Amino acid sequence: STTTNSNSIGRPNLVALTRATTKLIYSDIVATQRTNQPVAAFYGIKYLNPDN
Amino acid sequence: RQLKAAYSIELAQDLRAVHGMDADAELSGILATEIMLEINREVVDWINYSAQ
Repeated sequence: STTTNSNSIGRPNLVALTRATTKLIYSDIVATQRTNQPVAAFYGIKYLNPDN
Repeated sequence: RQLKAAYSIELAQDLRAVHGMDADAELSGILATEIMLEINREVVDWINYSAQ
């Protein structure tokens, strides 16, 4: 009675890979705009009263 | 005769931006020109060296 124990398996099948990447949230949390100089400058323009 | 030069990658970016010139070509345009000047000086130097 030749059972399955007589047979020898070969290379097991590679069913599925599994990588782990965080649900990155930075294209939604912040406002991005590429700068064309190594120094980036933001202008803050404000409206004041006679009391500043 | 030989010479060397060391430029950082980030300098190549900044020099390409801001001003607008390739950082790589300048050093090649400096070293090669500098060496030729020294040889051209040495030929002149030997003449006065050997002159009676």
